[PDB]
Amino acid sequence: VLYVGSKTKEGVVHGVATVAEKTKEQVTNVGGAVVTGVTAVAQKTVEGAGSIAAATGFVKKDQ
Amino acid sequence: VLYVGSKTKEGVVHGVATVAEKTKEQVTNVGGAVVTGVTAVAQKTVEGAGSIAAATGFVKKDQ
Amino acid sequence: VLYVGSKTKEGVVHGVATVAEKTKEQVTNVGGAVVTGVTAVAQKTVEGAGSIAAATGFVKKDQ
Amino acid sequence: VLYVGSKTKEGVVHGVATVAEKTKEQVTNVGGAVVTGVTAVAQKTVEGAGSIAAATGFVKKDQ
Amino acid sequence: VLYVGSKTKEGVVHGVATVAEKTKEQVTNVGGAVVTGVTAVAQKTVEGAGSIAAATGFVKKDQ
Amino acid sequence: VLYVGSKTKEGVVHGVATVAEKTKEQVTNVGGAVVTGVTAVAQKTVEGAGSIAAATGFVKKDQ
Repeated sequence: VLYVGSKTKEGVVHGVATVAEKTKEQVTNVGGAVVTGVTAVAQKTVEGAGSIAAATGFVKKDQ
Repeated sequence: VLYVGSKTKEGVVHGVATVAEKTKEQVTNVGGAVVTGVTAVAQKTVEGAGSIAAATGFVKKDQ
Repeated sequence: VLYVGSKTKEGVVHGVATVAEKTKEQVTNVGGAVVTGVTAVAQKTVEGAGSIAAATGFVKKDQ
Repeated sequence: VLYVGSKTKEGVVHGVATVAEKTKEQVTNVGGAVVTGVTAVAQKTVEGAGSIAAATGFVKKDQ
Repeated sequence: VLYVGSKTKEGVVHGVATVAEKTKEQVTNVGGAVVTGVTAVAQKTVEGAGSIAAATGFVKKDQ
Repeated sequence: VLYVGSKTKEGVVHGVATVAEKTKEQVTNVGGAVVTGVTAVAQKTVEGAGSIAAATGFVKKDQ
């Protein structure tokens, strides 16, 4: 039994329980961004930019 | 039993339980972006940009 | 039983329980960004910028 | 809209979510009783004895 | 809108979320009773004895 | 809008979240009773004896 580098975990989610009782729920958007209700999300990025719940109003790049 | 680098987990989700009782639910959008209700999502990117729940109003790139 | 560098955990979430009873819930957005309700999120980035719940009104880059 | 006695609920179960990851599971019985794993069970009894998960080793009634 | 006695709830379960990760699980019984793992159970009894998870070694009634 | 006696709740359970990570779990019984792991249980009894998780070694009634 030797185990060279192993049994690793990167960007891992487990054993999650969730209840969400909500009577009324409204989202009103006029331009821009809305992100609501992200749960149990796992991600691994290599040589790149990672974003899970990112909201931006607007990205202007003129010249 | 030797186990060179193995038994790895990257971007993994397991064992998730979820209840969502909601009476009324509205989403109103006039331009822009809305992202609601992302659950149990796993992703692995190599040499690229990762995004799970990303919202942007608008991307303008003039010249 | 030797265990060279192993049994590691990076960006890991487990054993989470959550209840959210909410009668009324409103989100009103006029430009900009709103991020509400991120739970049980794990991420690992290599050679890149990480962001979990990032909100920006607007990104202007002129020239 | 009058609603004489109505909209009642008696012995009711709803909105249940469950995960059960189990590698090995053994049950060994030599006489007696074993009850394992009762979930999401509803019952209504009138003029009688109710029992959901009842175990008895043995019922002797001599004379 | 009058609502004589109504909208009642008796013996009710709702909005339940549950995770159970278990590697090994053994139950050994030699006479008697074992009850393991009762979840989300609702019952209503009228004019009778109610029991949800009842275990008895043995019931002897001589004469 | 009058609401004679209504909107009642008797023996009610809701909005429950639960995680149970357990590696090894043993139960050994030699006569008697064992009750393990009762969760989210609701009951209403009328004109009778109520018991949720009751364990008795043995009930002898001689004469």
